[PDB]
Amino acid sequence: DKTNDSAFHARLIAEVLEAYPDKARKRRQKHLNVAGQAGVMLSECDVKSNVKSVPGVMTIRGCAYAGSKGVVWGPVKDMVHISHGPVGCGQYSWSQRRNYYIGNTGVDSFVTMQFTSDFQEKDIVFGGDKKLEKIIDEIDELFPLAKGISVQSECPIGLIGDDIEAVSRKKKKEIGKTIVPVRCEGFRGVSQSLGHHIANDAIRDWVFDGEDKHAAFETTPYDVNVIGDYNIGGDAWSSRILLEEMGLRVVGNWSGDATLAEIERAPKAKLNLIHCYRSMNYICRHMEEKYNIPWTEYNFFGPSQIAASLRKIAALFDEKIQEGAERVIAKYQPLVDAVIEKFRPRLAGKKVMLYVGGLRPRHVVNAYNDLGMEIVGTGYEFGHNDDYQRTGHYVREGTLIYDDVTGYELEKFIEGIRPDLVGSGIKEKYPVQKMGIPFRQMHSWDYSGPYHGYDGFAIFARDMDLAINNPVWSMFKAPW
Amino acid sequence: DKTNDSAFHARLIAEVLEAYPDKARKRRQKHLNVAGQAEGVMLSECDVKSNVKSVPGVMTIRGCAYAGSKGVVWGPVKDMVHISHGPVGCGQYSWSQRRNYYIGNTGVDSFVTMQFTSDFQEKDIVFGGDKKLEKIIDEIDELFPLAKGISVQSECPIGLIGDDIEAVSRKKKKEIGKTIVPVRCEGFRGVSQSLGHHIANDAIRDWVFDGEDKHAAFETTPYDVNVIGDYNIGGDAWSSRILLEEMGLRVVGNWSGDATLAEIERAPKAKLNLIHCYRSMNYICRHMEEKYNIPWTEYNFFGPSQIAASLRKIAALFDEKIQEGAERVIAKYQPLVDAVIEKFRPRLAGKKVMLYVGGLRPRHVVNAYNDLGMEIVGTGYEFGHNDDYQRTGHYVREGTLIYDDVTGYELEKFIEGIRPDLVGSGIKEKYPVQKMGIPFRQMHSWDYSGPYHGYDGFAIFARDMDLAINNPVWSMFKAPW
Amino acid sequence: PQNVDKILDHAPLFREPEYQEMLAGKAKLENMPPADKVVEIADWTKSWEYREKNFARESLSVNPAKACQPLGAVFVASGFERTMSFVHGSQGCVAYYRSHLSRHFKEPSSAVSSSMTEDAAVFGGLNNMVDGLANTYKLYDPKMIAVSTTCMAEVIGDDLHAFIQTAKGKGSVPEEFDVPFAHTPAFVGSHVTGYDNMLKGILEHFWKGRTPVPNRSVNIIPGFDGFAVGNNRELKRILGMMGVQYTILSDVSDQFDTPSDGEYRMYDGGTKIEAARDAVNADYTISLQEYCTPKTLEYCQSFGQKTASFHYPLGIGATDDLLQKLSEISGKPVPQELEMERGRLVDALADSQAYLHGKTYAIYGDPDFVYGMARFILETGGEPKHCLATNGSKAWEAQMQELFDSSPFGVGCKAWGGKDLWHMRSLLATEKVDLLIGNSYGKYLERDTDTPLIRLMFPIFDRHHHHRFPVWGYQGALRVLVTLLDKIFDKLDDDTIQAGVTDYSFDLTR
Amino acid sequence: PQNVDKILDHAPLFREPEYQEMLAGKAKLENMPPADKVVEIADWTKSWEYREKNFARESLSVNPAKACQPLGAVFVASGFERTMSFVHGSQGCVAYYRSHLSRHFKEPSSAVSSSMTEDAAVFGGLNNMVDGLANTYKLYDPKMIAVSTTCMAEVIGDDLHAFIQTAKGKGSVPEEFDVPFAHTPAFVGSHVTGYDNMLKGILEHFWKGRTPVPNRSVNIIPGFDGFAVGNNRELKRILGMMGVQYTILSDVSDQFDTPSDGEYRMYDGGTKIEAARDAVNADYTISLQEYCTPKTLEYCQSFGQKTASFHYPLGIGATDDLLQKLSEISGKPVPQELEMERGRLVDALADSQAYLHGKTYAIYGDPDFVYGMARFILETGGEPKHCLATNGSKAWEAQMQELFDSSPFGVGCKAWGGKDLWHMRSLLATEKVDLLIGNSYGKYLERDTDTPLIRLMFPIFDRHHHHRFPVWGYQGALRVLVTLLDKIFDKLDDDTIQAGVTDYSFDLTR
Ligand code: ICS
Ligand code: ICS
Ligand code: CLF
Ligand code: CLF
Ligand SMILES: [Fe+3]
Repeated sequence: DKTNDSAFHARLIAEVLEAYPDKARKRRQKHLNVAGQAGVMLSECDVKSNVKSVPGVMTIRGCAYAGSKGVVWGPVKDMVHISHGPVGCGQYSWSQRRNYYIGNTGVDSFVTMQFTSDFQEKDIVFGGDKKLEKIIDEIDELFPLAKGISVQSECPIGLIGDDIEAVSRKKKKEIGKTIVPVRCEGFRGVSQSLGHHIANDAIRDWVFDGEDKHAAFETTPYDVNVIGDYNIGGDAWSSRILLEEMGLRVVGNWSGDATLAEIERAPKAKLNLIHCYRSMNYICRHMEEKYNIPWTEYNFFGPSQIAASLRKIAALFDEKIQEGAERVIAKYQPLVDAVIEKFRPRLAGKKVMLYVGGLRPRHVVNAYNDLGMEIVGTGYEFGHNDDYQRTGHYVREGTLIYDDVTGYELEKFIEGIRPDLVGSGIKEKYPVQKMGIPFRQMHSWDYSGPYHGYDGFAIFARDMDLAINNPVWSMFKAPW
Repeated sequence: DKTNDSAFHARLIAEVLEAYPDKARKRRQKHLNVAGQAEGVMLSECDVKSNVKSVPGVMTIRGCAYAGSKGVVWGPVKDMVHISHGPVGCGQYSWSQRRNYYIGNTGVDSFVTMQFTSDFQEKDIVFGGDKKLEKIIDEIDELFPLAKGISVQSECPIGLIGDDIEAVSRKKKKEIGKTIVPVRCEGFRGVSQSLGHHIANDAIRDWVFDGEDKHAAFETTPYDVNVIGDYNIGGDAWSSRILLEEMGLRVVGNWSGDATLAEIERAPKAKLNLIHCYRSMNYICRHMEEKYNIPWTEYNFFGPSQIAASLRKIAALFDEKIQEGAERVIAKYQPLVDAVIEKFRPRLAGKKVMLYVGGLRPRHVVNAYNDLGMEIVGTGYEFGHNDDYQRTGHYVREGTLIYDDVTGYELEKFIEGIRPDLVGSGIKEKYPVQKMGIPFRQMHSWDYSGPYHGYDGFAIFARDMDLAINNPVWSMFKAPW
Repeated sequence: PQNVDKILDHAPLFREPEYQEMLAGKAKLENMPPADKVVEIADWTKSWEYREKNFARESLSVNPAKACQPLGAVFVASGFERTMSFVHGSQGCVAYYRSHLSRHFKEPSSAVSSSMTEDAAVFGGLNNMVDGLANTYKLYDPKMIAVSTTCMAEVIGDDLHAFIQTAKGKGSVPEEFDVPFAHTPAFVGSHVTGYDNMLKGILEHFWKGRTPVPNRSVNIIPGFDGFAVGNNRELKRILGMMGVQYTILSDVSDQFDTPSDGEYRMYDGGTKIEAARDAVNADYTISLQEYCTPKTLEYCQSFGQKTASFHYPLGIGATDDLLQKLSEISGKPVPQELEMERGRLVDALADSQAYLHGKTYAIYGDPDFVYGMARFILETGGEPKHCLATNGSKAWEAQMQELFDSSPFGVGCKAWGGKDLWHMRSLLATEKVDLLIGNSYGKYLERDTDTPLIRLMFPIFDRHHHHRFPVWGYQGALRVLVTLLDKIFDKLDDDTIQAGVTDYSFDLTR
Repeated sequence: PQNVDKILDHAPLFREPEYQEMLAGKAKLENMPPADKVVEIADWTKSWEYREKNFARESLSVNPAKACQPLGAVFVASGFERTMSFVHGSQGCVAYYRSHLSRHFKEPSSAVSSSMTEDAAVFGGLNNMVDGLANTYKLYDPKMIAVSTTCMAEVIGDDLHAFIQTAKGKGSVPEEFDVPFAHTPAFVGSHVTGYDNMLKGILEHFWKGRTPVPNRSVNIIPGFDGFAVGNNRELKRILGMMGVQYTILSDVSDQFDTPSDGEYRMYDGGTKIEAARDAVNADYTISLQEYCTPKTLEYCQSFGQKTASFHYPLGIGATDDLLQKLSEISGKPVPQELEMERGRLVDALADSQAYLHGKTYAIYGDPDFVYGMARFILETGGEPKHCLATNGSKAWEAQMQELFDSSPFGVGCKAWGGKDLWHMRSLLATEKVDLLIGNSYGKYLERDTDTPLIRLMFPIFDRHHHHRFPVWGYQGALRVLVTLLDKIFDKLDDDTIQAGVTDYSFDLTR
C-alpha cells in the first residue's frame, strides 16, 4: 500500500542493473538516476547522455537518417527528398511522421512519398553517383514543380566513397534548382541527434550559402521565424495563429508546412522563436553569428507555458506586442477555464511516465500539471547534457530519469511504478496497454492533435482523459 | 442421351402428377400440358386451364390481390401516399421490393419506397378501424402535405370485420380536398394477384376518372398517347418512352411507373392507349374505349423484332409522318442491335430456357430470347387467364412445356428433368435452381439490373443472360476429387 | 447513348443527356411541386417543429421496423429437422414470408399455404387444412408440419386442433405424424411474438402431459436472428469447447446456408424431432433473446425447468455473462482457449478505442438486438443516444434505461418503444449522431440525414452473406468491432481525401 | 474556434474560418505555384504523354511497394519459439523494422541491434556481436537468437560465423546455444528475400550434416504474410480436419496476436526449436509463397525432400489445389466438412456473381499475393487488368501471363514486374479500372485517381485488426468475397444516394 518514491525509483534502478552482464551494467549505471535537488530549478537530472547505445539491449533510438530525412528535411513540402541507398529507409519513413502540410501531393509537394535510388548490388560495387545523376534528371522531368531536391544518404553511401556533393554542384548548374546533399548515413553518430546537426549544417551550406534571392521581400519590425515545430497534427498552425494574433509575422516555420522559399528568407527576420531546441539550436547559433538574429526558447504545451511564452517573446519587442500577448491570453481564458473544469477533475492526482526523443520529455510536463497530473518518470532517446539541465526546470525531485532507456529497463520501470498513463512511442505502446496501463503516443499524438497552443490544449486533455477513463481497463480481469 | 422434346415433356407431366393425392392430381392435370399444333401468326396452342383456386398445401408461387393492387398498380404512383390498411405485415414485405422506378424526393414529394400502415392491433380488429383511418388521413395531410392524394389498400381483415373505408374516403376527400381512393384488394378476394389488378383498375375508374375534370387547361396534339401497363422496372418505361417520343408521339401518361396522379387523371384526353401489360390493365383500357372512345393497341418492347413490329404497328394507326418516324427509330438503333447480336448471339445461340413469371412476361420476353438464338422449352404463368394462354401461342413453338400456377414440386421436377441452360423466374425460384448447377436470371426484378424494354434495354438484357450462363462459377461446382 | 463495349445499365444509363432531357420534358407535365417548394418542405421535415408533430402521431405508422407474427413462425419452424411451415390462411402471405427470408439469406425459403379464399369466410377453412396437409405431406415428405395462421384465419376463428384431428381422421397424414400448431395473429405484437407462439406450439405438441426424466442438460433458444447462420455455429463452437450438454431448439443455421453443389436441399439440419421430444427432460432452458420467448419460457417453467433470458449477447460483458451461466449450469470451467479469445478481443478494443470513445449512435431493430448492441456500444465508450424498437414494450424501455444508468456514457440516452423509422428520421435530423446501426431500411435514413448506416439487424437485403459470420461470442464481438472501425475509418479517409483542401489529415497510419 | 462540448481535432479544426484565413495568408508568402499551374501539371501527370515518360524511367523509384531484406528476416525469425531477431548492423534499422510491423499488427515487435557505429567501418563489428549477443541473451532470455544483417554490416563484410564462434568462446552465450545467422543485404531483392535467407539460415543451423530419419510428415512454410494471424489458424484448422502430419516452419500467429490481460508476453507461440530440428526428417516441404522460399526449398531439396510451391492460395481452385496436394502427401481424403465449406463458398459466389462479372481491377503487392489475388479475381469473372509487383521478376511476369492465358477474362491483362506505385498511378489514370487491391500506400492512388482501394496486402496501417481474419482456405475466400462485394455495394449506394437526381437506383434489395 505505502512507498517513498525517490527510494522506490532508486530500487528499480538497482533491480534492472542486476540483469545486465558487468560490462553493459557499468555503461548503463550512469544513464539511470533519480532527480536530486539543484526561470526556476525544481530538481537536478544528473545522467550521462548522448553516447553509443549498448549492443543487443533493445534501444529505442533511430539513426541520423531519421534525424535528417525524417525530422528536418522530409517535411519541406516543395522539395523532393531522395532516400539515397537501398529501398528500406525510405519505405519505413514514408508518411509515418505526421508533419502536416497543405499541398497537392505528387504535383506541387512531395512529403508523403518515397523517392529512392533503390540501390542494387551493381550500385554498391560500381558506385551510385551515375545513378544519382540520372535520378535528378528524372525528377526534373516528372516533378517539374519541385523547387529543389535533397539527397538523404543512407548507410552505404559513405561506406563506398560516393561523391554526392560533386553531383549536387554539377546538377544545380545543369537544372537551376537547389540540390542539398546530406551526409546523414546511419553509421554516423549514435542516434537521431547527429542527423539534426548534419541537416542544420546542410541548410547553412547549400541554402543560405547562395545569391540575392528575395531582395524584394518587404520586412516589418515584428518578423520572426518559428524554428523547430514540425507541425505534428497541425501543431505549428495552432502555434502560428497565436503568434499572429499577438501581432507578429511569421516569415517561416521550420520545417512543418515549410517551403524552400520560407527557409531561404529566414535571414531577413528579426528573431528566431525556437521550440525544438535540440533539433535546431545549431542553425539558430549560426544565424546569431552570421546575420545578427537573436534566438529565444519558448514552449506552447499547456496554458501556463503558453502564457509565459507569449509574455517572454513579447517582452523582446515593445508595448504594442506586450498588449497583444495579454489580449491573446485573455481571449483564450474561457477555453482554458472550460477545459480545466471539464477534465482536471477526471485527471488530477494521476501519475505519468514519459519517454520521447529530445524535447517533449520535458516540454509537455507543464501541460500535464495544468490538468493536475504528475510526472513520475521521464527520459530522452537522444537528449544531450543541455536537455537534461533544462529538464530540471520541469520535473520535481524524486522523478526517475532514464537516458537512452532499454526495453528491459523501461518494462521493469513501468511494471514497478504502475503509472496511470505512459506517454511514449509506437514501439512502447502495445506492451504497455497489454500490462493494463493506458498509453498515449507522445510522438504521433496517437493520430490526434494538435497539442500546441490553446486549441491544442483541449485536444490534449480530451486524449489523456479518453485513454485513462475508458471502460476497457475494467474488463481485463475476466469475471472467474 | 437423345430425346423427343414434346414426348419428354409429357412424360415429366406424368411423373409429377403421380406424386399428388388423387384429389389434387385431378385439379392439377388440367394445368399442365405440352403446346399442340396450331388450330400475327400462331406457332402453337397452349391449352391449359387457368385462373382458378390454387390447390392447398402445394407450394404455389402466387401472391394475393393486395400484391396486384398495392404492389403492382397503385404503389408505383409516386405523388400519392399508399396506406397499407390492416396489420404491419403486408406493407413491410412489399416495401421497396418492386423496382418500379421513379424520379422524386422520397418522403417529401413522393412516397413510393415507404411503408404507410394503420398497423392494426387487436382493438382495431374488435372495434373496427375506420376511426383509426380517419385519424391516419389527418396525420398524412399534416406530415406529407405535398401528397396530391392517398390510397387505402385493404389487407385481409378489413372486409372481414365490415369496415366502411368508402364512407371514410368520401368524408375525408371533402375535409382535406385531396383524392382518396379506397381499394378492396384484400387477399381473401380472388385467387391471385389478377383480381387485385381488376379491383385496382376499377378503383381508378370510380375515384379518379369519376370526378370534376381537374385539367381543362391541357393542350392536346393528334399524337397524344398513354402508355398503359409498364411499371418501369429498372427504368423499362423510360427506355420505352424515348423511342415513342423519337417516333413523334407525346406520352401524356405512363401507367403507373414514374406516374403522378395528374398523368393518370389526364388519360381520357389522349388519342390512343398503348398497352404493354395486357393482363394488369386491359380492364381500364376497355372502360376507356366505351366511355371516351379511345382505342387501345397491344405492343411489346422486348427485343428488336418486337420493338420494330411494335413501332410499325402503332405508327400505322396514325399517319405518314409517324410511320416515317418509326423507320427512323428502327434505322437509328440498327447499329446497336447489330452490335449486341454480334457480341452476344454467338455466346447464347442454341441454349434452352425455361420461364415462369406472372401474367405477361412468360410470353412477352420470348422473342428477345430468340433474337439471341435461344429457345424457350418451358413457360408458364402464375395468374394468366385463358386470353393470355391464347396469346402465348403467337410466341412459343409446339412441344413447349406449359404450366399454369405451377407448384414448387412440379417446377423442381421439370427443371431437374429438362436441365435448361437458363431459368427465368422469381426470387423464390432463384436459389434452388442455382444450387442445381443451373443459371438463373430473375424475370421480375431483372436481378437488380435493367432496363430490358426498348433498344437500350436489349443490350443490357443480352449482357445479363450472357453473364449468368457464361461465367466460371459453374465449372467449379464439382470438386476435383 | 447505349454502347456494347461499356454497357450502361439503369444507374449510369438514365444520367445520359438524352434521358436527362426526356425526363425534364416529362417533369414539365407531371404537376409535381416546384423545386423551391420541395426544398422548403424538405427542410421543414428536418425541423424541430416537425419533430414535435411527427412524435404527436397516434394512429399512422410510417416505415415501421417490424414484421408480423407468421414470419417469426416460419423462421422458427424452419430450424426443426425436415419441418415444413404450413401457414393456414391466405396464400399471398406465404409468397411474402418466403421472399423476405430469401432476400436476406440469399437462399431458398420453403413454406406452404392452406390457400384460404373468400368462401372460407362463410364456410370456414376446414377443407383447406385437410386437403392442404394431405398435399404438403405427400409432395414434400416432411417429418413435421408446423401450422401457423394468417390474420384472415384468425379473424374467421378456425379451430386448428379440431381441423388437424379431422385431417388425421380422413388420412391426410399418418395418425402418429407430428402437426404442431399455433395461433400467430399479425395484429398482436410482431414477428418475435410468432417465433414465441410457434415455438411454444411445437414444444407443447411433444411435451403435453409427459413427466420429465430430469437430466443436467440445457435447452438453448436463439430466437429470431438475421445472423443465425454464423451465430449458431459460433454458439456450438463455444459450447463444444466448454463441454456443455445442450440442445438448441430451432437451429436454422444449415437450412439457410446449404451448398451450391448440384443438389437442391429443401431441408437441411435442424433440431432433431427426438431431441425436441427429449428437451422436456432438461433442467434448464435459456433464451438468448427475451422478447422472442416469454410464452415459451413460461411453458418450460410449467415443466419445472429453470429459465434465464439474455438480450442478444454482444461484446465482452454479455458474452462473459452467458459463459458464466453456462458454467454454472454445466459445472464445467471456462476453458483457456476461450480466455485467450476474450483477452484478444480486449486487446483489439484497447488498440482501437481512440476511434470509438465519444462516438454517438442511433440503434434500432428488435428489442433484444437493440439492448445488446447498445450495451456493446457502452463498453467501447460510445453513446447509444437514440435507441428505438418498433416492437419494443414499456418493460423494454425500463430495461434499456437500467442499461443506460449502468454507465456514465449512458447519460443522454433514450429508448423509444413503439416508434418507427419516420420517428427515427426526426431524431437523426434534430440531434445528429455519428452512426446508425440498423437494417437495410436504414439506408433511407442515410440518404435523408447523412447518417452512415452499419447493418447488424434483419433484414440485410443490400449486402450479401453477412449472415454467414457471427456477431455473438468473443469472435463475433471482434467482427462487430472491426465492422464499426471500418465504417469509421472509411469515413475518416472520405473526410480527408480532397487534395490541397482536406488531405492534410489523410494519414497513412491510423 | 475550439469548443469543449464538441472538440475539434486537426481534421475539422483547420477547416474553421480563422485557420482558413491564416493559411491563405501563409500561402501568399510561400512562393508555391499558382492554382492554374497546379491544375495544369496535375492533369498532365494523368496523361498518356506523362505515362510514356514515367514508364521510361531507368533509375528513379517513386513509391515502391517493397521493403528491404531484414524486415523479412525479423518476420520469419519471430515465428520461432522464444526467438529474438538480432540484426547485426546499425540500430536505426531495427527501430524501423519494429515500427513497421507494430503499425500493421497493432502489436509489439521485439528485435535488437548490434548497434554498429562509424568505428565498425575501420575496426569491423566483432565487439558489437560479442557484447550484443551477451546482453540480448541475459536480458531477454531467448531460446534462440537469429542473426541477420543491415546493409552497413554487409558492405563492411563482417564474417558472421567467425564472430558468433568468438562470442561463444568468450561466454556471451552457452556453447550449445542456438545462434543461426544469415546475410540479408538490403540491396538484393526485397523483404521476401530476407524471409528466405533467414529461414534457410535457421534450417541450415539445425540440419547441417545430419542424416534424415524419414517420416511421412510435411513441413509447411507460409511465407511473408500480412494476414499471418488468421491465415495460420485457418491453415491449422484445415490440416486438423484432414488429419495431416505437419510442421509449420515460422508461425507468427500467436506472436502478433497476444492478449491484453495484464501480462505483456515478449514471446508467444512459434515453431518449437525441437520441431525445427526434426523437420529435416520430413519427406515434404511445401511453401505457400514461391518467392519467399526459393533458396530454402533448394536447401530442403539438398536433404532429399520433395518440394512444392504455391502462390498465396486464394479462392476455390487454389485451395482445391492445396487440399489435393495435402491429400496426396498424407494419404487422407478431404473430409466432408471441408466439401461443405467449399460448396458454401461456391454458393456465395453464384449468389453474388452478377456484381463481380466484368469488374476490372488493379492489383499489387508481393509477387505471390498478386498471382493468388489475380487468380481469385478470374474465378469471379473479373479482369486483373493491371497486376504489379515491385519485387516481381521476369519469371513472375511469365507465370502471371500463363495465369491470364488460362481464362477468357485474362485477355488484355498485364503483369508489371519491378514497377512502383508511381507507375501504377499512370496506369490507373489512363486505363481506368473499377477497383484497386493493395496495401495502405494505395490510399494515395485512391486519392490521386478516384480508384477505390481494398486492403488485402501488407502493410495495412489505416485499418485495424484485418490481419486477425483469414484470407486463405474456403472460409478465407468467403471473407475476401464479402470484402469485395461490400466495397462494390456501397460504391453502388454512394452512386445512387442523391435524392431526386440519382436515387431512382437506390435499391433496398441488391
Ligand atoms: S524534432 Fe525531434 S523523437 Fe524536436 S527527432 Fe523526434 S517532432 Fe520527438 S521529442 Mo519523434 S527532438 Fe520533434 C522529435 Fe522531439 S520525430 Fe518528433 S516526436 S520535438
Ligand atoms: S404488371 Fe404483373 S409477376 Fe403485368 S403482377 Fe407481376 S411488372 Fe410479373 S409478369 Mo412480378 S402481369 Fe408486371 C408483373 Fe407481369 S410484379 Fe411484374 S414481374 S408485366
Ligand atoms: S541505420 Fe534502410 S532499413 Fe536497414 S538495411 Fe539498409 S536500407 Fe534496409 Fe538508418 S540509414 Fe537506413 S535506417 Fe538503417 S539501413 Fe542505415
Ligand atoms: S393475403 Fe392478406 S393481404 Fe395478402 S399479404 Fe397476406 S395478410 Fe396481406 Fe399475412 S403478411 Fe401478415 S398475416 Fe395479415 S398482415 Fe400482411
Ligand atoms: Fe494489440
